[PDB]
Amino acid sequence: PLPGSANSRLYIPKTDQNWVVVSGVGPEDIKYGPGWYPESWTPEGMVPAARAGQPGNYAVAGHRVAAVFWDLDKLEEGDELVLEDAENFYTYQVVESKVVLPNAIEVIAPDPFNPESTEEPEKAYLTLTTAHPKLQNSHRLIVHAELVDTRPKERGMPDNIAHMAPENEEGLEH
Amino acid sequence: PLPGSANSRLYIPKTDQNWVVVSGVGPEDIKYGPGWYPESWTPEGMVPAARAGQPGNYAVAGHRVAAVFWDLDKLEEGDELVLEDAENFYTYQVVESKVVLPNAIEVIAPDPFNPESTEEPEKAYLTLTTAHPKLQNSHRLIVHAELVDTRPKERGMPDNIAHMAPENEEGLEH
Ligand code: NA
Ligand code: NA
Ligand code: NA
Repeated sequence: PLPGSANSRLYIPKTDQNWVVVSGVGPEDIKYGPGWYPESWTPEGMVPAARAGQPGNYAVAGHRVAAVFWDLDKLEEGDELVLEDAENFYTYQVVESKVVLPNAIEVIAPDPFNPESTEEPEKAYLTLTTAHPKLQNSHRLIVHAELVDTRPKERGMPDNIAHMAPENEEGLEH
Repeated sequence: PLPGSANSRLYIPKTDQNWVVVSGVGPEDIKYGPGWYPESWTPEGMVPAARAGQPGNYAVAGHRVAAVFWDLDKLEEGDELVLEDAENFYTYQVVESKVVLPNAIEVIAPDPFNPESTEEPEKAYLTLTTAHPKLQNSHRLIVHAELVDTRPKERGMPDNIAHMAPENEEGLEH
């Protein structure tokens, strides 16, 4: 189909939250909820970002507001984040939460732990970004997580997100 | 800022319509209005698509419904489309309207009149895509338009879209 792109869903057990993640991080894109950065940063230029569950860095921006990323500071090392595509649930575990300046575009590099890399990535990360401190725009709060499990959707939802029901049965795909 | 991406606005005098164009063409992206295809097709793989007003093919999908692209079939050769970014109004003129099968991904090539090209694009195109016929999903109606004017926003809006007011004063940028 034309178009034939897919969206994803993000689930956070710790804060009991979930969203459909749209494509893009412009102001209209993330007005109402989180959005995926379509390109990753490298020193040689922007490159296509990892799709959900895939090697590289799937990065998501959301506003620091009640219905979105206000409570991102509650995440700690070890906490799970689940990303869903059309085929799988991908469970990532938080490996770092930190504060950076707003120009720290390196945090969306394919390997945020090696942003100067000129190699194709091997590990799959998830990064969440939002304004910080609360009610300020001076910094960004960054959560990085690493993939620990890939579950085919045929096996049903992970127990700890199975109560997070959608409003409709429309797919993440056309 | 992180994020620092921009959205665009699309205006169509003929049908007296305008929208904020989001990034991406997934189902969630275009649920409520038109979205920009982030990548253009080439025989060697997907590449980054033209940004608004720029050489290549800025392509937009929208559903064939009342508040979006139902009336795309009313556009005729010569009709104007205006795309707005943070700096300019870009006026394009329709050069072709055609019907294709949904797998005709060549219509989002950087040069849709030379889709097999391996060269960088020279001309700036705008392409609109929607399902066709009305109340069917079997085909796609494609409108291609070519850039004819670049107006800096300091000069205000083109006369024929100056009545198309927004609901708020939020920028297309963060
Ligand atoms: Na969202
Ligand atoms: Na969007
Ligand atoms: Na839209």
